[PDB]
Amino acid sequence: YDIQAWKKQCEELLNLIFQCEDSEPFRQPVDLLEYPDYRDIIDTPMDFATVRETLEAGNYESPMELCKDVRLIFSNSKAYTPSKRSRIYSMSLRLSAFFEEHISSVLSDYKSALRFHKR
Ligand SMILES: CS(=O)(=O)NCCc1ccc(F)cc1
Repeated sequence: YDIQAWKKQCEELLNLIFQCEDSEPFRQPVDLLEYPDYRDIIDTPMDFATVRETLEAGNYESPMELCKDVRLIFSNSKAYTPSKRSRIYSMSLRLSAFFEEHISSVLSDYKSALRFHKR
């Protein structure tokens, strides 16, 4: 029932994501010099360095907010892809599965801790 435990759990999951080769296209903001269809199709860019810096700045109140930003990395990749078979999009699907598999307990524990706090 530790209401704060999610933050270090998210830091460690981000470390695992950065070690994963599938995170390479998503570690830093998309290069607008390399990708021109970018801001015309993506309204809210997101990447893992931005997520890590928001977390480290104390600018996430809950792991749900972090999850929303990580899910935006994946939905931006899906919206920008010219094909479901593209390399970057295929990497995003595997990385998303890995992320969802690991964030599930973080979210469950935090929501349970908050329910206990408010009992
Ligand atoms: C940091 S980068 O060197 O510009 N690589 C970005 C690859 C990418 C391009 C479009 C997307 F929707 C998602 C990822």
